[PDB]
Amino acid sequence: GHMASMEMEKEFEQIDKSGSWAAIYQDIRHEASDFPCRVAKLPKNKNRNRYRDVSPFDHSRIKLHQEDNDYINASLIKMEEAQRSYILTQGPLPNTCGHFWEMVWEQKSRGVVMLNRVMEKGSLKCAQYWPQKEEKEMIFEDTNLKLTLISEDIKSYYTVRQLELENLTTQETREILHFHYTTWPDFGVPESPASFANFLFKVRESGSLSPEHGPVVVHCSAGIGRSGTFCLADTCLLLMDKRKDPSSVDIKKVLLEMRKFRMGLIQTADQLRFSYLAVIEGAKFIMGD
Ligand SMILES: [Cl-]
Ligand SMILES: [Cl-]
Ligand SMILES: [Cl-]
Ligand SMILES: [Cl-]
Ligand SMILES: [Cl-]
Ligand SMILES: [Cl-]
Ligand SMILES: [Cl-]
Repeated sequence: GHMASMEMEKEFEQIDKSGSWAAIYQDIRHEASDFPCRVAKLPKNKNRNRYRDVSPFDHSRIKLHQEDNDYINASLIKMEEAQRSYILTQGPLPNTCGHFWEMVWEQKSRGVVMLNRVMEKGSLKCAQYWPQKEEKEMIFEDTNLKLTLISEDIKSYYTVRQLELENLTTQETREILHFHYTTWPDFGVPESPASFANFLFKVRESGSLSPEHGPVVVHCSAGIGRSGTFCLADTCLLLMDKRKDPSSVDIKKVLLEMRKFRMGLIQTADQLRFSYLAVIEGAKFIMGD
């Protein structure tokens, strides 16, 4: 509400004017939790990790319902006070797309949030894990899942797709919404915080963040930088509406809470700054400003 917005904008101005983003961001890095990632580092899981230096903590990792190997590079971020949960995961690999959709099915997720393009900077950031044409569905034979593109709505800053995910073992089918933010720049942060806040509102409006469903699945390439920005802004905005007096929300403390559940969330000072901007813009929109 009004008081939380005022204090947020105030704290932003003070950091910005004093050139403090890099120092604040270094502090967060220094203070952040360290927990073991023993399962991620097992030799049999080397081909399930996109990056050697980005791993889920054992305590918060998502387990596939698999006797063979339950490992996927994905973490449950559980925000107690805000009453929101998110699964943050790396962009699927060629050999982990079946695992990805198994996780979506097992966790009962309604939405998938993608914040990168399959190719960026001339390199593959993520496998093509969803079908691009209605008439060419995908079958994941290892996990017995079928995935059909039903429709897509292409907007200037993002695309929304309706997907149909079918468990071939049981023939149950589910509608999954794919919220694809397609315009994050190859370097730096988006020029429009408002486009990103608007994107977050479209995800919220679909019910994908709601407790009736399993946690939304959020990914970029490593699942920590852009993905961290998305969930940090969402949680901060919720808290700004939930809290009484003082109504103020401390973004650094919220980010440190989130980093208890996955390492490295928010990978640059510029992403920290962008996070504040998206929250500020989002709150103005909510208040009808
Ligand atoms: Cl092993
Ligand atoms: Cl919280
Ligand atoms: Cl893409
Ligand atoms: Cl950046
Ligand atoms: Cl990325
Ligand atoms: Cl706080
Ligand atoms: Cl870091």
